[PDB]
Amino acid sequence: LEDAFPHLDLLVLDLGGDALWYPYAVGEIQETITGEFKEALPAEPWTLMPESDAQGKVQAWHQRTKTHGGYQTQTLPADDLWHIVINKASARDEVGISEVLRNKDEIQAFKQ
Amino acid sequence: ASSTPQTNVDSMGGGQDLTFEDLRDIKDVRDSGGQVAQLMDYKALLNFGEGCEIHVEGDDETKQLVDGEPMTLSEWLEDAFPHLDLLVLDLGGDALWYPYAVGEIQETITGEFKEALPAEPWTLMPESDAQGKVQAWHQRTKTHGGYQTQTLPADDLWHIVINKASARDEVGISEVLRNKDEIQAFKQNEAAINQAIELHGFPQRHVKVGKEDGAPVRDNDLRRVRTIFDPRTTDANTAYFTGQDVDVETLEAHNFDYSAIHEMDMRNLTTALGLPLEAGNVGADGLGSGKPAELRFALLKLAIKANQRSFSVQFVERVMRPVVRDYSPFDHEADIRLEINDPLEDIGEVADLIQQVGDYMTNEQVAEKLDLPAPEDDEVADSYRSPADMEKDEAG
Amino acid sequence: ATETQGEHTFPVEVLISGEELRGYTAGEALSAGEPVYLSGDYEVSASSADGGEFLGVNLYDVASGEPVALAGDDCEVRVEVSEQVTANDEILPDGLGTFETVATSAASAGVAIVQEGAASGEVCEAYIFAVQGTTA
Amino acid sequence: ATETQGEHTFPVEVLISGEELRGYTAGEALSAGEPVYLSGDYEVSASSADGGEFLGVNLYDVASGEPVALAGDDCEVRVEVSEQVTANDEILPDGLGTFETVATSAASAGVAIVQEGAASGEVCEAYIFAVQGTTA
Amino acid sequence: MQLRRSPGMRPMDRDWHQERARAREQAYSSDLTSQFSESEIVKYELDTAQIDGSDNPRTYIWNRTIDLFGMNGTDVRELRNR
Amino acid sequence: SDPEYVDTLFREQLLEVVMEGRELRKVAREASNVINANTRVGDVPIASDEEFARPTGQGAEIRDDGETYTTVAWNATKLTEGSRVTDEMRDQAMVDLIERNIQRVGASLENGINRVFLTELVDNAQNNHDTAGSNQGYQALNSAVGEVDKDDFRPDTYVTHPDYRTQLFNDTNLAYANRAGTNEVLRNREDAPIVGDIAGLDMHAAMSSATYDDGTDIGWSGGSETWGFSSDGDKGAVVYDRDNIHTILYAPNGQDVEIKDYEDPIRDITGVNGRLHVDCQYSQGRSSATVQY
Amino acid sequence: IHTILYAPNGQDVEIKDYEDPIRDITGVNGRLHVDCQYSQGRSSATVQY
Ligand SMILES: [K+]
Ligand SMILES: [K+]
Ligand SMILES: [Mg+2]
Ligand SMILES: [Mg+2]
Ligand SMILES: [Mg+2]
Ligand SMILES: [Mg+2]
Ligand SMILES: [Mg+2]
Ligand SMILES: [Mg+2]
Ligand SMILES: [Mg+2]
Ligand SMILES: [Mg+2]
Repeated sequence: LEDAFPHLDLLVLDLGGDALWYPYAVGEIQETITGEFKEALPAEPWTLMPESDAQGKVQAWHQRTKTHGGYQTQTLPADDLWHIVINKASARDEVGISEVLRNKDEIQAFKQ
Repeated sequence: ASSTPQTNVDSMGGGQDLTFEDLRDIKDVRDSGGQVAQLMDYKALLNFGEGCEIHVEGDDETKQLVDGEPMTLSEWLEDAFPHLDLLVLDLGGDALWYPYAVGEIQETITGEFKEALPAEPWTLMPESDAQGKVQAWHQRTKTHGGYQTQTLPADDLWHIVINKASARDEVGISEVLRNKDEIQAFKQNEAAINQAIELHGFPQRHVKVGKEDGAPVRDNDLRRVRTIFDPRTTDANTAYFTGQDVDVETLEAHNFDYSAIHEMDMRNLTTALGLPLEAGNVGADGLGSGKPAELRFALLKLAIKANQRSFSVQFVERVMRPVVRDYSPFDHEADIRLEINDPLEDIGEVADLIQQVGDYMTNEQVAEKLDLPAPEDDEVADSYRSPADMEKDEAG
Repeated sequence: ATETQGEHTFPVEVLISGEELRGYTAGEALSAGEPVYLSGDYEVSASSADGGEFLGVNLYDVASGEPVALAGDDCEVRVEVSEQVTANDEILPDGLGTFETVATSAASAGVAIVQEGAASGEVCEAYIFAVQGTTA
Repeated sequence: ATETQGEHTFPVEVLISGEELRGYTAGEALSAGEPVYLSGDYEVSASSADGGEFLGVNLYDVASGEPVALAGDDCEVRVEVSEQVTANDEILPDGLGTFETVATSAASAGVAIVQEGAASGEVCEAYIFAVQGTTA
Repeated sequence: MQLRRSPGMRPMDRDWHQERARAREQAYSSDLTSQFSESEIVKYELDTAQIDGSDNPRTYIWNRTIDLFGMNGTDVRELRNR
Repeated sequence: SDPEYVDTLFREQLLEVVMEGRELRKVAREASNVINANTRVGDVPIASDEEFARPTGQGAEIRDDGETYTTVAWNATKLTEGSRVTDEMRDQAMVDLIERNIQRVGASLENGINRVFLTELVDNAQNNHDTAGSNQGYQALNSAVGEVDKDDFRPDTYVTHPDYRTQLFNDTNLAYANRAGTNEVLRNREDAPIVGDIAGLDMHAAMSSATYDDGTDIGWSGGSETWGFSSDGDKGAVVYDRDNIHTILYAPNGQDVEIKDYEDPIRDITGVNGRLHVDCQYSQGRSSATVQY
Repeated sequence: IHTILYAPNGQDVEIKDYEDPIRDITGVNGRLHVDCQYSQGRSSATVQY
């Protein structure tokens, strides 16, 4: 595991930081060309949102991103992405809460 | 699972993005000096000014004849980068000021490795592919008052990003541009205080001439009165004799708390740049001691660790490994690590620790903590009783 | 003075070249590109129809009593003419906020010279070379 | 126009002072120091005699259809005169590439004031103060 | 040359946007002459702002003389059926 | 700087964008041989045409008919575009005015190069194919190649008007996958690889309508032709040898367009100016044919 | 005999090279303020033909 995740101190700070800002941290698993493990690759969390079923679990991810030709949009299965939620609404919540959106009024009052 | 990113990223500038004009704004903030430049200079010195150390795990196992002489990979790297402390400070400073540090690998005429040579980061900006990896570098430079311009492939440049927007971001963020408004607000209030001190910080003489409702006095009359009360030819103990219809009034110095405005400005700027208030030569009562102190120095040390690791990983992965691969007889897949030293470690606190719990540390661990060469004899290095104790025991 | 590009109307940039610009007070409401003249101490008003009333052109729209930026002589300007004009024609304030030729006016000396001809009601390019006041 | 030093002939610098240098297309071949006027839209040609045709002096030799730099008002210039001139003479285009005095011409107003006198065929030093166009 | 007041530059001035936003928020009618200075009407091109009192919140806030029921200060465009 | 209005978070801020104007097609650097000149004026030497060896008696003196030479002169003209704004505008703008004026000045110089190139290319082509209505598509391109081939040069490039492109992509040769051998023109129109690989030509350079010098633009005196493909006698394409038309670029500093931002030393004006010098010259005008409507 | 040199800034000849970006011209200008005065004109003699 220490050889599989050599720079885990950086990854933990990036994902953990993202999961405090946004409702979730989210990312892929990737393989070398030969098909051995390469890395867990974080994705840009502001570009991604989950689609969930009636039981509350995530089934797909919807993504949109800036390109030279304006916005590009796509949908990915929950199979090969993974995600982490620090700020749950309830123990069964798998979408989470942004502490920033939650405190929008307090932040705007400070700025004003 | 996939072998390429299936998630997209924000890419290729389809306003509200980086330009060479913003790069020259950063250059202007850096070279215009004063307090803002000195704070960001202190930020560079904290992160990178304490110097570096190169480690390789299993370094002994690397030991090889390089050029008719034996070296380990650590010994070779320390010869490949003799003055690495200065390079780390320069690149680390640049990667805090600008979105990135950037540079070239270079070779001697014989083709042996010369140095890693940085390039002036305000002159260069990257072009990525859609997946957000840098494919080319666009460079413009002033010569003879105009922007002489070229483009380079990303093949043989290297670059380092401390402040990423996301873990995938190869373009990075300037902390100057991030806080552009706070910097401008600081410089605005500083100019305001300086001007207010000149106008209002000193008393000024107001000679009023003539009787109220009396005969009017004209400019050519006031000229002669001006020569009498002229501050430029007055001296400390000059005395005046007048009729009743000359009043020597004073515009007082008009009190305002410029010290409090300076303290407030410095608090805003230091907190925005992530420095403690104390770096700005300003103190605060409830913050100088106890848990209030311990917290802010913990926060500063954590910020330094995050920057140091972010730099170390990229410098090893994107400068050192390519150099080992292309100019060295060693295996570039070796476990190289670049340590950057702690700027605020108290050796006397470390000495207290060693005196308390040295009985649980190998002599090599003690030498590492105490910043010394490890002992020469492997058994004394590996052992837990002190080498002065082993020497007296062996003599006994 | 305006230019059409598809749906859009764009105002023309009045001042082509020059550094001879100065601040006055508006004696009345004025529109960008109008010729103006002195009507009180540092106060400018719209020029009347013949000679003796020109200091420069007003660079932006103003209400009465506002500060006015004015382009004087030594400036090249984009200005609307009320009649057809050609290169080398001397032109003069028209009294209507436009210019017209010296040839058409009752006067005999212009204030600007046309560098680029235009039809009636259309933007020419001209160089302002002179000013005119009360000679009697 | 030419200056002599020993055996050598040197071209004279046409411009002595001023920043009022402007660009036109040449309507014909022109020579440095020739007076010119607007022959077309941003196009200039050599001035004829007796006024109404002067925008400035050509600063360097050009062929027909080439872009040309021209010194206008507010410039001090070195220019060739076809008759004797003295300080305070007003001068204007002669119709021959030279200038002549207002006094000699049929015109009543000049375009440049002579600052240093010169003989017929010599280079005087003069200050340009007015353009002249078509007034009818 | 262009100045901040010059007619082709007005759309780039932050202040031209912000003051047109103010003018829409403070008006009660399209009758500009009553409500604004000649200077404001010219400087901010208020003839071309869609000023009509429809964006002023006081068009919709209740302000009755006697307030037994706490009805004053309620805004009709914040109700359930709006 | 001192902004009169602050920006609040969560994008509750003012709408802070500018919509672009029309952008003209830029191709001259790719569609011609570019010379980066050392001098603003200069010469390209041209050798005389091939001849036939002379039939001669046995033991007779061989006559001279040695190679002879001329030049085509370049005489590059300074294209310039500039802008000046007061410092109050720079401080109070919705977006960076210096960035926008730099981009505008750069674009205005590129459009300038393309006008000089297209006007030379259209006016000084020595051959012409007059379609007279009728077969204006692939057959006109083939015929125009025939006109250049009949002067013993081989063209490799064509430059095209929007009206000509429209006619060409309606041609049954290109619109039907059966006849084209690909559906790329039906799908991707001008971006189809066959459009840059037709009638032996290996490059297509698509022009704008406004590029050719009508002489209606200020400071420009027009070319001899009408650029278009709408009406009787318009010239709407040029088929030519890319190596025989030279765009000569000269700049006193560096190789290319020079943009200078500056502040006025007296008056609180900032400006940006652009310079480049360009000329365009056929080495061999016989290597080129226009297509006429 | 005293050659008195004056410069409002610096100490000697001011030589300014500047470029005007509006006209694409480098200007080279220079100035100095100079006077010359004897302190004692009796300390010199001309030789006259
Ligand atoms: K009339
Ligand atoms: K005569
Ligand atoms: Mg009295
Ligand atoms: Mg000028
Ligand atoms: Mg002067
Ligand atoms: Mg030649
Ligand atoms: Mg013989
Ligand atoms: Mg022959
Ligand atoms: Mg032929
Ligand atoms: Mg397609």
